Amino acid sequence: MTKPLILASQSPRRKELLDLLQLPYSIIVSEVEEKLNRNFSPEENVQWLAKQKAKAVADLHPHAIVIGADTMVCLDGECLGKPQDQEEAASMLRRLSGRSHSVITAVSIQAENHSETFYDKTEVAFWSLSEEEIWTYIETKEPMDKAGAYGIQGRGALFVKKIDGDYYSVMGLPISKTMRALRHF
Amino acid sequence: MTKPLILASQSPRRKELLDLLQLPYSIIVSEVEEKLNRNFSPEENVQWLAKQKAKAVADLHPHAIVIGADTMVCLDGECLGKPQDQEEAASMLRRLSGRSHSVITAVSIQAENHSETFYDKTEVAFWSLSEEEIWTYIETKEPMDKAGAYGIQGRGALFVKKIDGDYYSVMGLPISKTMRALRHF
Ligand SMILES: O=c1ccn([C@H]2C[C@H](O)[C@@H](COP(=O)(O)OP(=O)(O)OP(=O)(O)O)O2)c(=O)[nH]1
Ligand SMILES: O=c1ccn([C@H]2C[C@H](O)[C@@H](COP(=O)(O)OP(=O)(O)OP(=O)(O)O)O2)c(=O)[nH]1
Ligand SMILES: O=c1ccn([C@H]2C[C@H](O)[C@@H](COP(=O)(O)OP(=O)(O)OP(=O)(O)O)O2)c(=O)[nH]1
Ligand SMILES: O=c1ccn([C@H]2C[C@H](O)[C@@H](COP(=O)(O)OP(=O)(O)OP(=O)(O)O)O2)c(=O)[nH]1
Ligand code: NA
Repeated sequence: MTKPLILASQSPRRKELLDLLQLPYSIIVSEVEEKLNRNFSPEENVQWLAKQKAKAVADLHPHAIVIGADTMVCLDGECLGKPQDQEEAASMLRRLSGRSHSVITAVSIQAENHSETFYDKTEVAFWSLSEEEIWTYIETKEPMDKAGAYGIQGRGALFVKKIDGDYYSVMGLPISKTMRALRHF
Repeated sequence: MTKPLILASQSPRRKELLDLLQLPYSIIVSEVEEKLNRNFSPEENVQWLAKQKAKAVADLHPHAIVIGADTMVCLDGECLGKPQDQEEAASMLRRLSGRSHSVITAVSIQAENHSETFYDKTEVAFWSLSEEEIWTYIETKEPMDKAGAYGIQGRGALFVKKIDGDYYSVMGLPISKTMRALRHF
């Protein structure tokens, strides 16, 4: 009951989840360079990014706790970001089809006397998909807003065959863990 | 648990306190430059140093959980370091004397899937300290390697009227806060 909570994120999904906690908080973001260094692992980066996002806002609210977060879709070491065009979206899906990939979401929490950052990994298995299925879904323009060219919610759910890990993390924020780190505040 | 635990400290006090966890671990020799930037605050720099010690060892042993810590004796936003082996210890002992000062200790825990830094702050109040008392405390090398020119342990124990925080943090390691944090590693 001493410090205000801030969610450094404009992702509706991250908002939907954090409300679960039932904790009054504001939404405040400050753009930061999403530069990703090649000679660095995805886990390193996803963690570095979520760190940057939270700090840029925490530097503006020293006496606040700020939650940064970031998700990556990776398979075979490579990680697919958001599609630049409806066509790269189709390519990304063609790659995820009928197999598994990793979804890495890193969460960073900053305060002046305490800081915590960690990542959560989940394996996602896709049914084999078809052009019709791929383009129809692309129509919705959903894949266009996410990394990996797909959301696990909505029409995307039909591609996921199963996961091993945390559903909410694949959505952008692992609430169970996030809620548990906050308890140290 | 699947990661080995490592203490990146040369400190015999941090070792005795860590043993209280009855958890197997090993001790590694860290080499880092205690160069602290004057632009930053005490609470910041200390966290930063703990964070550097740990990161140095985690860098070599990426599969492990690394603990690093650092303690400071600050009086009025001014912090007293280690005497270059002169009247340094004596003079500052005349500063603390008959008043309170802050002992700030920061603990950093590194791992490739989770990192955590925080700091404990304890208020220390002394009785008025005399000349005969300080120097007699000096001979025994004791007040010349522990920042502040005193050790709450040993002879310095007599200089202390009371503390307000965690005695173990003053020794250099808030073991109770450290353990809790580890339940999440
Ligand atoms: O191409 C971009 C554009 C923005 N951002 C970052 C900057 C800022 O930290 C945040 C703003 O929200 P945005 O919707 O752009 O990104 P997100 O990753 O979808 O969600 P979040 O709000 O958590 O960043 O995203 C990037 O990393 N890359
Ligand atoms: O352009 C850069 C600079 C640094 N890094 C990474 C590697 C470097 O080792 C780390 C710096 O520390 P980080 O920001 O990961 O965490 P921190 O130690 O908690 O930050 P601070 O130095 O603000 O305490 O960030 C990058 O990816 N890109
Ligand atoms: O002027 C200096 C130079 C170095 N150091 C630090 C960083 C260096 O790595 C370490 C070497 O001695 P030691 O490790 O014994 O220091 P400590 O402060 O007792 O604890 P730790 O072992 O956790 O570093 O001390 C200082 O505190 N002051
Ligand atoms: O060389 C130094 C000396 C001290 N500090 C302290 C003060 C600072 O507030 C804190 C956190 O690091 P910083 O403020 O540099 O943030 P960053 O630029 O995000 O760090 P990084 O370069 O690791 O990404 O560590 C440094 O960072 N760098
Ligand atoms: Na924690």
